[PDB]
Amino acid sequence: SSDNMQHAYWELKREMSNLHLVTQVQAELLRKLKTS
Amino acid sequence: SSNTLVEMTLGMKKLKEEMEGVVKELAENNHILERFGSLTMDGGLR
Repeated sequence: SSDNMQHAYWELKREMSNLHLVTQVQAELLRKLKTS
Repeated sequence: SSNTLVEMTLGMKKLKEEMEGVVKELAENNHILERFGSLTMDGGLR
């Protein structure tokens, strides 16, 4: 119904948070790599 | 607009699944970097 659209929307926003996080982990990782 | 709305719901479902796939691949890239990566003045594409 209208409810299932709200649920799909919520899950989509939820996944965006996971995308922000893995990107921030990658940023941190680049900062922490060995250099030479 | 129930025909356009059903496709919006399914569209949002598909986007979520695609995003999941990207997150998984970015995490795999991160794992490679965590184990083997370095930054060097003369690293890069050689």
